[PDB]
Amino acid sequence: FLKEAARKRKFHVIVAECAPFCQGHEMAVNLSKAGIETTVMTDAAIFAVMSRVNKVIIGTKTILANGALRAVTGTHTLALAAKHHSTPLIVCAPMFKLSPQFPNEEDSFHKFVAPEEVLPFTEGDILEKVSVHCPVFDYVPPELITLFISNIGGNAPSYIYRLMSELYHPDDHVL
Amino acid sequence: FLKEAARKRKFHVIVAECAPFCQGHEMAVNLSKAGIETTVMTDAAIFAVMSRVNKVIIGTKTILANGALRAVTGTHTLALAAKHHSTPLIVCAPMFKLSPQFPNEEDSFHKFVAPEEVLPFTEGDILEKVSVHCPVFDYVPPELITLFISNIGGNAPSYIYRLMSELYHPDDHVL
Amino acid sequence: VSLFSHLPQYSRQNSLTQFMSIPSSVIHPAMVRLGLQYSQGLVSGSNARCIALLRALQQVIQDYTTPPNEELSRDLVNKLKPYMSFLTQCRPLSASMHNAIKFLNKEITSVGSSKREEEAKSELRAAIDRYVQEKIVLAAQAISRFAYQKISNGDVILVYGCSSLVSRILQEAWTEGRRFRVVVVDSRPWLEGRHTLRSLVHAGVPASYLLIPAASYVLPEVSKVLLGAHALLANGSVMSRVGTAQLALVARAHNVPVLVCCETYKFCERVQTDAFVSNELDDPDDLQCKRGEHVALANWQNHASLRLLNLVYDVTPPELVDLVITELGMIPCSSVPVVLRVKS
Amino acid sequence: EPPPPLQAVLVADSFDRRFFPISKDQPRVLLPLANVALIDYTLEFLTATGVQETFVFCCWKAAQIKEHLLKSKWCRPTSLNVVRIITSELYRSLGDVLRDVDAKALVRSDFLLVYGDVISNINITRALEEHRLRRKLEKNVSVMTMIFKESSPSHPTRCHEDNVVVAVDSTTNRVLHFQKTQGLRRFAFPLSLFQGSSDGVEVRYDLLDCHISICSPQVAQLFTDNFDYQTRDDFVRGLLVNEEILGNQIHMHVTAKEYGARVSNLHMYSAVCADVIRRWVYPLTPEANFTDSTTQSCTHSRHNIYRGPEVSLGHGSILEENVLLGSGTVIGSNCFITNSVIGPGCHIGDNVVLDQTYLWQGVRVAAGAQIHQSLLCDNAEVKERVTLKPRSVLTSQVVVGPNITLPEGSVISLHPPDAMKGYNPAEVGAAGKGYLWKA
Amino acid sequence: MEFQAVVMAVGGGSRMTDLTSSIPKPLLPVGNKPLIWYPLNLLERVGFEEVIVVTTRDVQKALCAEFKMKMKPDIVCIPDDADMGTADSLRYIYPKLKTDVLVLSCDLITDVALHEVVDLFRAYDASLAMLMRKGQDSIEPVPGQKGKKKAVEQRDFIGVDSTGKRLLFMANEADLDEELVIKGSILQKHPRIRFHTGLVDAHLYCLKKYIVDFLMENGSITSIRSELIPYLVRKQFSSASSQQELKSLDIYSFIKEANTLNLAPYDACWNACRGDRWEDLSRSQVRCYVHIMKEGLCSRVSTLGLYMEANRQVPKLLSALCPEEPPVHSSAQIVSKHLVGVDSLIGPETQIGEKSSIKRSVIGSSCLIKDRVTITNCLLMNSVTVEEGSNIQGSVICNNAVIEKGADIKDCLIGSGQRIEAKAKRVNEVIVG
Repeated sequence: FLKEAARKRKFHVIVAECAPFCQGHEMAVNLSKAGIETTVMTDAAIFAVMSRVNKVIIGTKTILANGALRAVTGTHTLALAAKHHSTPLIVCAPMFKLSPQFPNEEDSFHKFVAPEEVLPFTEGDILEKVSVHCPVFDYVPPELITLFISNIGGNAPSYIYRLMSELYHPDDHVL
Repeated sequence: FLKEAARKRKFHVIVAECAPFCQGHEMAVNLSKAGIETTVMTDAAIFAVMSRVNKVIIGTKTILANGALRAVTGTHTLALAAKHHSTPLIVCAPMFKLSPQFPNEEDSFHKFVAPEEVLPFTEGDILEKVSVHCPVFDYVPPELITLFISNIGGNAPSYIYRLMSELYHPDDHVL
Repeated sequence: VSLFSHLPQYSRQNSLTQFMSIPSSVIHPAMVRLGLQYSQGLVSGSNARCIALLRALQQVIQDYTTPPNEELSRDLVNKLKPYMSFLTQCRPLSASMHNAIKFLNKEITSVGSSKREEEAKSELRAAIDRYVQEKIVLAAQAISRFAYQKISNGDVILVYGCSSLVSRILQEAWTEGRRFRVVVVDSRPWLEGRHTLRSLVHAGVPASYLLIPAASYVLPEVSKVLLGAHALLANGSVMSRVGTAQLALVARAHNVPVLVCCETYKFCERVQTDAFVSNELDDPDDLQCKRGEHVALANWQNHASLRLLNLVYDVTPPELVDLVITELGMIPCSSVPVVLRVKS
Repeated sequence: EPPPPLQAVLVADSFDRRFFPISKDQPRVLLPLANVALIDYTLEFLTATGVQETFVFCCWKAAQIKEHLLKSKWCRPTSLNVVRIITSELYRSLGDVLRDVDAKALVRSDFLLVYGDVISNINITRALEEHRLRRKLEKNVSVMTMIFKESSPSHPTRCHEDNVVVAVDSTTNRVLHFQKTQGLRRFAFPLSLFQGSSDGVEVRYDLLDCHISICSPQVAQLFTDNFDYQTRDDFVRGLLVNEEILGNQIHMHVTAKEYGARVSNLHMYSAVCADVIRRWVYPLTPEANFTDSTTQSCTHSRHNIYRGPEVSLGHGSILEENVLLGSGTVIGSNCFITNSVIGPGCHIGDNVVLDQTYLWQGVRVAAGAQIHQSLLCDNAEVKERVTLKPRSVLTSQVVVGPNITLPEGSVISLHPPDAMKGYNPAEVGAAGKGYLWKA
Repeated sequence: MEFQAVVMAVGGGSRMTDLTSSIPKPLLPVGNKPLIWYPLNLLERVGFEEVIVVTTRDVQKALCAEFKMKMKPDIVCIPDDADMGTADSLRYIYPKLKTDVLVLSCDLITDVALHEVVDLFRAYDASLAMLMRKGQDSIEPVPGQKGKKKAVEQRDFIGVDSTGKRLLFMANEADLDEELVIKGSILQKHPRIRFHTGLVDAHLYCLKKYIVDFLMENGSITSIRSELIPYLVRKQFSSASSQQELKSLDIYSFIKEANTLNLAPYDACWNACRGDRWEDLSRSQVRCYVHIMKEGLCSRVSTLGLYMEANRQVPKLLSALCPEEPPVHSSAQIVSKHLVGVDSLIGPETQIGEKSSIKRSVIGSSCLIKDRVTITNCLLMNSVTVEEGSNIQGSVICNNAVIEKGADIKDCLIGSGQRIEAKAKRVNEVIVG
């Protein structure tokens, strides 16, 4: 999406890493290779930087029935900060990421991995009375989303319900 | 305040005309003569362009005990739109504009003038059944102000009360 | 970054003692040692550095000789400036250091010329010792005693980063006979919370540990938020490490009260309306990740359009803080200026 | 030309007596860890790493092992790993096993060798490639590649019995001295090492042994020429003592971001169970259900709580953290369970406190009891007003009477007290059944 | 003030036996200027302007006002009745000591930057800081010590932390029989350590005043290099309550100052000390650090091979540190100024005849040679007399030696003011002079 627009106009991009597994570095490198101004910055300074941003564009993992989001960890704070300044938010996602489910199960909603990523094993006996939690995914309510860009056009979050009615039969909602 | 800082840095200024007296043209001309970028527009486009503004700086006619403002007609809406984007608002005023009054009765708050400024006298066919009102001043609550700048320094709206207690004896509040 | 290009950038691998003479120089050896330790980063903390600087100043004041005709009152003031210019070159200062500077200069100026050298030296040493004793330790004890009344059985307290005052308060409260558990949040340019984790584990307190981006996951269980501070601004905002404002905002979103503890001698007179501009930058080479074979950002200077940012400080507005505890008691955040500096 | 498919050798016999108030009933490899048989972890790890053929050797109580293996999911025709069982009554040590392997001429290329109690999630592609390159550039100089995990010397998973110290060449990983550290306060190193290199010698005490090695066929020969070798330690020491010629060098590979351990006594068993509960070994959690069994499923909740199907809970009960409940368990009212594992089909009364305990299948516990750090075997029973002090063991069918308080270290078993006397009311209380095995 | 430099010159050090040709070592001028010059010179370059020297009267001769350099040496004439080591040599000079010391022996030809060692001393508040170099191979032409019969040397083992800054173990092979012995408690705090066996000491110790104070109370110690440093490195690990008044008041008693960790109860370690455990420096007061140099020039003058190995390369260093001293002197009269090497030093009053085939060699003062001379890879000085037809290749000459016609000598050193007959030579001195 950004590469296509970069051919005719000029802008500046800020990338925030997600740091249980730093992956924003590769995105920043690839964006820089195309000839776009880029800046890398840690998760701790998202709020202090918001005053100089014009738009927010993100991807997603799944889209729920009522317009809620299942994103990577750290998206909830980003959405809250963007809402604090009334900055628009945009989600880029195709059609096969829409599911006929509601946020009611929780539990297995997230996905937990080994605590090795956070605290190294070489910490000694301290790793005998300390609990470490490493979630991966995060839930986002639909009041913090402004637009949906799909392979057919742009739609408000309230329209998604209608789409579902023309995609899946209500009988086959539960396998 | 603007001319002092114009000697080092460069910036852009937008001025609202403030109908019906339209005194913004004079400031626009004066700032243009000093060599600063300027733009003049009508009142109605305040909300449309607020999304591209970094700061708002204004003056005032009076300052009340609790931090409220009595300003020109178009100020109140200008204060609201800024709050919609969390854009800071700054008031520049000296210390002799502070009064030990409270906003209890608004019968003498506003000032009304002849309706000539709004509707001309050459509409005599329908002037017998239409009432015209032309207020001049306007009230602004203290929750919409960020900082006060005077010949002492920067202060929060809460500090104002203290200044009052060291400027006027409580006996002489009512003459 | 052109946005923050105004602030200077310094590296921590630039030796400044290469060109200095070995057997003492214009700069007193104590300041040389202190600047070396500051540059190497072996002494960190908003309060330890002030103590070390005051000890070095005491050492210098001990070894002094009055000029044959010049009075020491102006001579010492003129002599002290190059040392602290060198210290500023080593590393930017903090608010506590500036306040100590102002107090010491006032004390040096206030001395009379009728007295001898030894009397002046003894008086200055006694004054410095009194200042250190009165403005740090007793204030901490009073603050801990004040804050003991807001901890109850079954509570869950959330802490961020590392701060000596918070650890002292928590350990004293636990020793007093209260039962609770603690949650620690860490950021990843420094990983400073491990010190607090170790201290709490050794003291015998249950604890949990996690990173900042998952803060919204655990806030439903939390009941209180306890934070320290680096400085207090004139309008009432709070300056601290980067990321505190995020925690304040999310806690407000989840309806959790926030408490701030600070000492009265860190009260500044600046005014700031945003979390930008007047800050400090750091070495951009520390952001490099070491994840197996994949090591991005290596030789990042090769790419022309790549920039790395590293902030240190962040300002929080007084609309996200509900209580402030100082040695004079507990007050709302918005009432800070009306009591802290009204004595002037 | 691709190399032949990888092959593995599994030893399923303990050849020791460190588990012998219990092993009279069940073999070691069939002990239930986290409600799963202890032989499943090794086979799952070997299947995951990429092994395409496995040999199994069983000597003691081989019938039950065969019965368990025949119902497993690794003997189905769809599995990619083929299991072959070889049993005999003449095995006494690993040396006999390797001599028989060499006699039958089974392995033909580089292979793996493991015991029956190993829990890990280690991928060994890099180590295999390093070994292949080393044995290709030179000719039959390296015959082994041991595996270690980097760890601190104070972790709770380091028993005093297993600690070792090593001497390492920094440039190329090569073991020059390997010594146990049991019952010693000062360590000695021969000077002849330092005359070899200049600044390559390092002393390492921060390594954890995983008991996983990559062996070449030549190893088999070295276990037939020397008739006195009986374990791996003897082989290593003999190779490190005789530095004259042939099959000399030995290398080591150290990992840092994975897991691997072995179970050899109660202490390390408890440590490994605690590490498994807390998702430290995770491609494999209790929720995964890698055994493909219909009776072992659970749901994950906050604070690391796993609940099986149909389980019923009373009013006022509180579960703190790190708890596992098998199917069919019934719990009364006002209980307190922390850091515990409970098997399938157990009945528990009211006002019960369980802390760091372990219960197996079909165990009934009466109301008003307090238990700390103890293990209970199949079909045990405890009456009312009983308090078990830390480190208590009860074997199968053992019953303990009421109004008693066992001291620390008590062991009770239904087998002859010390290898026909009535049950002492002073030992097992009223209506008790068992003999005190104090030793 | 910070330091009080001390440069002892009692003999040539501690191993005078293996190298004593004709004259006392401290005043030995081989290499044009005397050896004791180069240490002092470096002390002038850093900024030192006072050097204390302890030596005998015979060496002190003419040294009172030999040069008028910036230094004002306070020379103390030690009695020459006995030659005892450095331990009580430091005790004798104790009343004149005020601050920390920098002990330096009169053997170094070092070119290292002293800023690194003092930086290590200042930053970590260490109680000791040494200087050592990687053991370099002694590959050179044979010094002619009978050509053969080289003995073995007792190696030394240095065990250092992985970061290579903190010393943890050090021993010599003499007392050890066949194996090392580790304490065992050390490994529990330092899991991995490295070992070095090929190293060369530089004898540039930096010590604190408490070390001298402790040393003065115990006369049992005789040499710092062999008794004090091993004792310090051993005691640095022994806890205050360990298992083996009226015990010589061990070093821990003579400690009345704080470190980078003992400041206040607040300064107790919750990120007040690097964020580590509280008890790391509360009891550990003796700390040692060592800086290891990989490449450069640093050696001690104690061997016959070095006697020419150093001089083969000192012209480069001398030209580096002196840009106004050309190899040739004003009082040099060379007939053949076309066969002269670039590093061919010539002193004053040097008479040169025809066919001056000189290269990679040093010529001294009041020298006399004649036609048909080819001197290569050699050094000679101090009023030599040479006639026509002498070919020299590595034949060191000390002083006052007469050379006859056709006397071609290869690698044989001659001294003691002895004449040399025609057509006589050998591989080495054999009878020198």
